[PDB]
Amino acid sequence: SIDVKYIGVKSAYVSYDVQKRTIYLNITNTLNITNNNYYSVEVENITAQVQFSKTVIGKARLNNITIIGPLDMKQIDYTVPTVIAEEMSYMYDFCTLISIKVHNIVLMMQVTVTTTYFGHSEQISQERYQYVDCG
Amino acid sequence: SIDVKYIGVKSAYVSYDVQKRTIYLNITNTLNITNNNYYSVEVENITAQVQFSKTVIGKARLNNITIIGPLDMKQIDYTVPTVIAEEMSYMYDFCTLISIKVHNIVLMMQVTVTTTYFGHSEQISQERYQYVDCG
Amino acid sequence: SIDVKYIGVKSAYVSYDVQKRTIYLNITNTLNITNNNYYSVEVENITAQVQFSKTVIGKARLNNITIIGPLDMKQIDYTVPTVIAEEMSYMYDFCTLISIKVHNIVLMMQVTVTTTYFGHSEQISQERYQYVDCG
Ligand SMILES: *[C@@H]1O[C@H](CO)[C@@H](O)[C@H](O)[C@H]1NC(C)=O
Ligand SMILES: *[C@@H]1O[C@H](CO)[C@@H](O)[C@H](O)[C@H]1NC(C)=O
Ligand SMILES: *[C@@H]1O[C@H](CO)[C@@H](O)[C@H](O)[C@H]1NC(C)=O
Ligand SMILES: *[C@@H]1O[C@H](CO)[C@@H](O)[C@H](O)[C@H]1NC(C)=O
Ligand SMILES: *[C@@H]1O[C@H](CO)[C@@H](O)[C@H](O)[C@H]1NC(C)=O
Ligand SMILES: *[C@@H]1O[C@H](CO)[C@@H](O)[C@H](O)[C@H]1NC(C)=O
Ligand SMILES: *[C@@H]1O[C@H](CO)[C@@H](O)[C@H](O)[C@H]1NC(C)=O
Ligand SMILES: *[C@@H]1O[C@H](CO)[C@@H](O)[C@H](O)[C@H]1NC(C)=O
Ligand SMILES: *[C@@H]1O[C@H](CO)[C@@H](O)[C@H](O)[C@H]1NC(C)=O
Ligand SMILES: *[C@@H]1O[C@H](CO)[C@@H](O)[C@H](O)[C@H]1NC(C)=O
Ligand SMILES: *[C@@H]1O[C@H](CO)[C@@H](O)[C@H](O)[C@H]1NC(C)=O
Ligand SMILES: *[C@@H]1O[C@H](CO)[C@@H](O)[C@H](O)[C@H]1NC(C)=O
Repeated sequence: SIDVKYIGVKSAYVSYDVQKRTIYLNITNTLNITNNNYYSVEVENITAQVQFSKTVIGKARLNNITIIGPLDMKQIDYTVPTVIAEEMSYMYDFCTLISIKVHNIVLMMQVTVTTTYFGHSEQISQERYQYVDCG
Repeated sequence: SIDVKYIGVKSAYVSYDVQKRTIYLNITNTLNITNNNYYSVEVENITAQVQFSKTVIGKARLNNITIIGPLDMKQIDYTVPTVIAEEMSYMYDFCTLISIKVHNIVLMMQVTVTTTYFGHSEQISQERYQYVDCG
Repeated sequence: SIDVKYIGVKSAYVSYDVQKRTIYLNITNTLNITNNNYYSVEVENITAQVQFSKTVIGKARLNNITIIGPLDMKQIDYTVPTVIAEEMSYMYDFCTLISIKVHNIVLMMQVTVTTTYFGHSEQISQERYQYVDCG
């Protein structure tokens, strides 16, 4: 990437910005902008690009062959008892959460067993997280 | 990518912005913008691009062959008892959540066993997360 | 991509913006914009692009062959008892949620066993998440 911007409130290339309780009297503004941009990005100049996978087996014996790729999740056990007993009680549960395996952004890319690749790979991830707001 | 922008409220290339309780008297504004843009992106100049998968087997014996790709989830057990007993009680559950395996954004890309690829791969992910807001 | 924008409220290329309780008197505005744009994107200049899958088997014996692609979910067990007993109680459940495996955006792309690919791959994902708002 080239220009990545994080701004919380206001992005302004030109801002004549005035707030309340201002007296804005006798202003003469003269403004000139000359903006010229060159973007020349991701230029590839190749005479030849060659890729292959060659596998050759001859007079061979294969047994007990196991191949397992990434992200192998096995024998997962979640046990979350919640045993709440009461005896003439006043329960006041205002802002309470019970979260198990909560995901916001999951990006899986180029997850294989055998891979051949030429080129550009780019991830851009922007957000404002706010899990709990309780008043 | 080239220009990625995060702004919370306001994006303005030109902003003559005025808030309340302003007296806006005697303003003479003269403004000129000359904006010129070149975008030249993802240019590929290739005389030849070659890709293959060749597999050759000769007079070979194969047995007990197992191939498993990525993302193999096996033997998953979620157990969430919620045993709530009462005895003349006043329960006040205002803003309570029970969330199990909640997903917002999941992007699966190029998830295989054998892959051959030439080119550009780009992910852009923008959001404003806010899980719980309770007053 | 080239220009990706996140703005919470207002995008304005030119904004003469006025809020309440303004007295807007004696304003002379003269404004000129000259905007010129070149977009030249995803240009491919190839004399030859070759792709194949060749598989050759000769006088070979194959047995116990198993191939499993990605995203293999097996033996999944969710058990969520909710046993709520009462004895002369006052239950006040205002804003409560029970969510199991809730998904918002799931994009599956290029998920195979064997793949050959040339080109451009792009994902763009924009949103405003807000799960729970209770007053
Ligand atoms: C604002 O400008 C005008 C013109 O030049 C002038 O007559 C006036 O007196 C100015 N305002 C004040 C408060 O002096
Ligand atoms: C911009 O505008 C002002 C206004 O008078 C002028 O003096 C200046 O020469 C201009 N510049 C260009 C580059 O156009
Ligand atoms: C890309 O490469 C080719 C061959 O090498 C060349 O003729 C061409 O001018 C190049 N392009 C740029 C923008 O440099
Ligand atoms: C490996 O081979 C033996 C016999 O040759 C077999 O009993 C065993 O199950 C094989 N392994 C797996 C993981 O299957
Ligand atoms: C605003 O401008 C006019 C014209 O120049 C001028 O007569 C007037 O007095 C100005 N306003 C004030 C409050 O001076
Ligand atoms: C922009 O406009 C102003 C207004 O008078 C002028 O003076 C200036 O020469 C202009 N510039 C261009 C580049 O057009
Ligand atoms: C792309 O490459 C070809 C051959 O190398 C060349 O003739 C052409 O001018 C190139 N294009 C650019 C924009 O550089
Ligand atoms: C491997 O081979 C043996 C016998 O040769 C068989 O009993 C076993 O089940 C095989 N493995 C699997 C995982 O099936
Ligand atoms: C607004 O402009 C006119 C014309 O120039 C002028 O006569 C008037 O006095 C101005 N307003 C004020 C409040 O001065
Ligand atoms: C824009 O308009 C203003 C208004 O007078 C003028 O002075 C300027 O020369 C113009 N510029 C162009 C590039 O047309
Ligand atoms: C694309 O490539 C061809 C052959 O290399 C060339 O003749 C043509 O001018 C190129 N196009 C651009 C826009 O560069
Ligand atoms: C593998 O082969 C054996 C006998 O050769 C068979 O009993 C077994 O079921 C095979 N494996 C699978 C997974 O079927």
